Amino acid sequence: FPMKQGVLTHGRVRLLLSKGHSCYRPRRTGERKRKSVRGCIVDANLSVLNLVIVKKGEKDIPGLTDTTVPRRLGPKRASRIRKLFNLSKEDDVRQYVVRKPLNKEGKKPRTKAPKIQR
Amino acid sequence: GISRDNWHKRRKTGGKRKPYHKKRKYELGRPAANTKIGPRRIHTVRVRGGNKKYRALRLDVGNFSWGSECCTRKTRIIDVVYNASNNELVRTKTLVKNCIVLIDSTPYRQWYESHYALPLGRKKGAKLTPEEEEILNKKRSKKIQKKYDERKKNAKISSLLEEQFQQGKLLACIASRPGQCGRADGYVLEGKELEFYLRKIKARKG
Amino acid sequence: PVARSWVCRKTYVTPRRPFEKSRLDQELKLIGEYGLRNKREVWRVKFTLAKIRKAARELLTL
Amino acid sequence: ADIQTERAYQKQPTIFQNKKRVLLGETGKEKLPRYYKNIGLGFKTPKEAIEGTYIDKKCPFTGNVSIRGRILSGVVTKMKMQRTIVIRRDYLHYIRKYNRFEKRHKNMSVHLSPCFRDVQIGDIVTVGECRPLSKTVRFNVLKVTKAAGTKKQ
Amino acid sequence: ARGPKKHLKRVAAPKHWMLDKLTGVFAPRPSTGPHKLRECLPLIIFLRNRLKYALTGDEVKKICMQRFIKIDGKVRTDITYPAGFMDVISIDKTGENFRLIYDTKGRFAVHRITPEEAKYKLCKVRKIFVGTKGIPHLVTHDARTIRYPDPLIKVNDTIQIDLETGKITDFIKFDTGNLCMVTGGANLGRIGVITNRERHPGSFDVVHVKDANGNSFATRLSNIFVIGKGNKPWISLPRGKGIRLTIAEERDKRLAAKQSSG
RNA sequence: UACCUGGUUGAUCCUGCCAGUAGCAUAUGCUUGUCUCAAAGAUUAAGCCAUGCAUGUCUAAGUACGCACGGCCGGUACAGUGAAACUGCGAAUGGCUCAUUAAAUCAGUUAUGGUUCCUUUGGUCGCUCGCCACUUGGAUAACUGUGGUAAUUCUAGAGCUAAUACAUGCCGACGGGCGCUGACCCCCUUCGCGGGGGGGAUGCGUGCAUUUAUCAGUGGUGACUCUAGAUAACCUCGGGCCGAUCGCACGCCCCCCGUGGCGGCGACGACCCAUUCGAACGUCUGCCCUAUCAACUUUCGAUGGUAGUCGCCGUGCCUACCAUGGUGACCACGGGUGACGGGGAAUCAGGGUUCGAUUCCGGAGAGGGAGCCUGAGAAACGGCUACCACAUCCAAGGAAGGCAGCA
RNA sequence: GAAGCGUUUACUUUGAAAAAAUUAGAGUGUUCAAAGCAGGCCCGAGCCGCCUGGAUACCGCAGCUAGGAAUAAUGGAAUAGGA
RNA sequence: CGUCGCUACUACCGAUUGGAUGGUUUAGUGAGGCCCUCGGAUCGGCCCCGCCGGGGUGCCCUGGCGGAGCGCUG
Ligand SMILES: [Mg+2]
Ligand SMILES: [Mg+2]
Ligand SMILES: [Mg+2]
Ligand SMILES: [Mg+2]
Ligand SMILES: [Mg+2]
Ligand SMILES: [Mg+2]
Ligand SMILES: [Mg+2]
Repeated sequence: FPMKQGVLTHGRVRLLLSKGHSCYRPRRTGERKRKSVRGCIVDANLSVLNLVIVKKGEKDIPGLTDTTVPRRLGPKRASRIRKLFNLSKEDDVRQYVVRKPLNKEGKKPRTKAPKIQR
Repeated sequence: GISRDNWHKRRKTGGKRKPYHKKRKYELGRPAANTKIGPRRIHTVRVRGGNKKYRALRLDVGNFSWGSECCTRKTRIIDVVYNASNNELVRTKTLVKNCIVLIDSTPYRQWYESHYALPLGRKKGAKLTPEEEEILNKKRSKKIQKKYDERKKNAKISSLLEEQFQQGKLLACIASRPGQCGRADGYVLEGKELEFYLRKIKARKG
Repeated sequence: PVARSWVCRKTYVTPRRPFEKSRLDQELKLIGEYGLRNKREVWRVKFTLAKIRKAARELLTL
Repeated sequence: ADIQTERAYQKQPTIFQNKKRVLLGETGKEKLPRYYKNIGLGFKTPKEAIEGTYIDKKCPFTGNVSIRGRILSGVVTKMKMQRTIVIRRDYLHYIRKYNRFEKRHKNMSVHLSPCFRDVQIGDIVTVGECRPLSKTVRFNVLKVTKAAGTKKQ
Repeated sequence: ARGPKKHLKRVAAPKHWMLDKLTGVFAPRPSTGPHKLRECLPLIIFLRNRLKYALTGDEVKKICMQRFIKIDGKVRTDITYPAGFMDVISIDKTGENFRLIYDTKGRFAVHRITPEEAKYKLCKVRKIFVGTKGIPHLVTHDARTIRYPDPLIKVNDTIQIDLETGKITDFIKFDTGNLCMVTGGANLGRIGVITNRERHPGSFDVVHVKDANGNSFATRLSNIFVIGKGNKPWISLPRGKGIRLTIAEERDKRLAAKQSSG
């Protein structure tokens, strides 16, 4: 059972969960359902603990602080492109969009660009 | 939940009626707003048909009309002093449709001074000189004085009313329904209605 | 539900009393004369005549 | 007594009680205006409701009720409720099998405005249908007629 | 039920649709529109059962989706559009125009009209009021409302809507001596001249109408649709001229027709 | 087709029932060649259910950076087909059953001038003077990648990425007009006074909808406290509107020019009005058996009045204060019903007597109650929550149910 | 042509409004019939299509409308408070 | 014709504070939902005001790192 923020206990509680709270997605509009959840307090009674490195250490962890992976796809909104490349006004904002190339083995490789909105 | 249905009542003959269905939604009832006096808190509620109703949980300002002067101003609520339905409503200070309340007389006093150019709400005068001296005189022209003494000749206030103005508080009866509209609009008491409510206040205490 | 019709009627009426020699002989004479299969044919034509007479009686009283 | 007999203040909502009475109009108790309306359907508003002082929010003529639907008649039976009376409607129910009739009656709680001042038990009152005035009241008295009386010994 | 219905039974459909029992359990529940469903003729049955253009609902759907039907001058792709009384169904691809009018037996008849007659449509006003800014608004028996009408038009009078503009060309006052038509009840589909209107306050007023044969029939006011001034209709009347014949005369008319054809 | 016949006596006329006789409607027995229609787990058990299915959905016109395909014509935002997912809508209809229910449901009638109403259709959408607008902000799916649990249509952590999702928010029309506030100025009976009127500088509000109070009396009813006017104001930060939307052909103006301005046909979206589909509560009359049910109702609302609360609205619907009322042999109240109501069915001189679970209309229910979310519409059950009773899986920590839908 | 009846009803007649299905019943050779709501006509082949129907009746009691006024109930002027 | 004698059957009375199943209820406890008053695990904005670049010309246009106000707030 996943642990939900704000429970403030060790163990499990049953909670009535609405749309977009956590740990539950609704099968129809307005549906709520009582679900078992784990408290936010960490203890030994636990299987997997999710942790996020917010500060780097003096050394490099092997397989973690290396081989940087990109974001799978760049900005799509015109304003997002503008803030990504510091466009001011009409400086080829249309063609400044990142255009990703894709190379499949059994076909002629092609480069494709997403439609830009707004 | 709460039911507004007629079928849970005994019939006219006094016989017990048996229901033929369980409670429907359209015959629902919701908890009373119980409008207190204080900083504004309005809770929206979705009602039948997707419309919206306003629950005035707390109200500190109101819109009240003099009526006799046709002067409507946004004033503030002091406290509820009398309620015809329930005496407990007065002690718990809840605004309902017909309850009477004490309201500030400052905007009405200001309008009276600006229009009739006569002292009202003042005890003896010569205490607010930077403003009252200007507003009373204005050294205005011949025709402007001709239009001021024209409205002066019919400028009179009921004795029960200018005394309240001196006190700074006016008795006002609400006319809106807080908890249905989310407002506490009303009208200032005058004449026989004011006299009757004052006698009711005196009989209750005094 | 279904788009059936189930509108039907009996085309004959059985006699009130069975085993009358006169009625049995008269119906058998009709059957022999007109080659009828059984008593239901003579009963159905008798019922048709009775319905016609009933409608005519209603119109006559009208 | 007066018209102020309860914890609240009685007044006709459409009438402004205060008109800024000043010296241009003599303050010798100028009469407050009275709101009355014709209800139609050939019923004349009584002069008592025309010039009376009573306040009745359920009166057909001076109140906020509209007559529409069915107009019927009854005979006054009891007069023991505040501003409302019960009438009896006698009719005949036809029983087909015996080809005969059957006396049966229905009571009706109708609203009596104070304009009709001297109604007595047994007089015939015509009432008109209105919106539900109370739990069992759906009719309002429109006209009153005496039952072979008008002469009391 | 917990909400609005969206199904109609074949046997619960209006009788004048001439819907037979055996073909289907259901009926084409008309979509909401200008006219009530009890007195409207859906386009599907108009094109499938009245003109026999289509065989089934799919065929009539294809006709509708190819945008040939112009109800009231507007292309309507709804298969169950409520046509209603005195509406123009124009198929320009065939160059044919239909004015939906009740026949003698109180049911809509296929009424072919000329293109120069198909450009206007009479309407019976239903309510008159004044909206914001003191603007006179006028609604009709359809859901059609118009602004700035002639102040002479009162309730249950007639107006001439000019198509493609939605404006007024002329009007007919409702009074004695005006040719009209009954649009409901036992006398539905009968053409006559108003002779009397008796008033029952708080109740439905009743009018007495005399046709060309002199037969006098009464009806309610709400069922009266004036369609002409005096004794001359403003539109082409259907066959029979809205003259009701009892069973005997139509029987012998059938006999005469068969005898002349044979 | 308005019908009778046998049976008490030693015999006879009667009363009188028994039996016979005909239909139809459930079952059962025996038999059964053709063909057209056609009822069918209602009766006891609204008892319990394995399994499978019964509600999903895309046009040119909301959002494609899946290679999942594919035109690339090759220097380009976006060809196109498009899975998935977000968004919108539906899922409140239908189908089933008849347990409940006896002025209740329901049928005719009438009202809503006492209410709400998705959607369709028609109005209205520059009516408001008030350094992004050549277009603003943040997140989240789908997608890559790390998983947990025995398990489920369970989901967490990390990384992006869109809107007609969620917010934000101008310009324009816009020149002004109107009503108050009125510096002053001008013509006046002029004369030693008032003067009778005009312009007007500066500010305050201006539109629709909402909530008050007040004045007069464009259209409308049988009847408004109607609609429409006028004034003073308010106008709810989980806070009303005043288009930051989407496709199809592509064109016109060039003076100032030459880079901008104009443009048609639609779609979608709108506060409000009308219409359509309705819905909800009311009006009058109408229901089987029972007195071995005669007096009921009123502490705990029973009947009415006053003022509120709540509701979509009218009402004891509820609350507070009053009054003592209200219904009954013209059968109240209570009880029973092997009672869902009606259209209808059987029988067929006339009159009636029985039957209507059953395909149409209306009501109710989804094992029994109860409470809610979303939504225009549900007290929804092929939605959720809890209890009661049944009952499924389990690694014993948990998890999952509702065939009076078709089989 | 606008308004009232020199009472109020009961009763009778008329008209409106009364879902469909079912019932009676009109028409129509389903091969006859139960049914169904269809169908028929000339074609010498160009009939580049014509003629139709899908009625009507009943629908209680209660309510609405307009005629009649015999039967039955109901009342008007007796301390005249009469027209 | 009736008692008595035999045998079958059907209801009736009957200790058992007999039992069961419905329904309406008094009094008490009371799940859960909704509403109200709180609550604030967290997630954001401004004040940045510790640095640097700076700019009409340290008198910053600000673009970042970043102490952090240890405040005002959603
Ligand atoms: Mg876009
Ligand atoms: Mg039952
Ligand atoms: Mg039934
Ligand atoms: Mg049903
Ligand atoms: Mg919706
Ligand atoms: Mg239900
Ligand atoms: Mg449920």
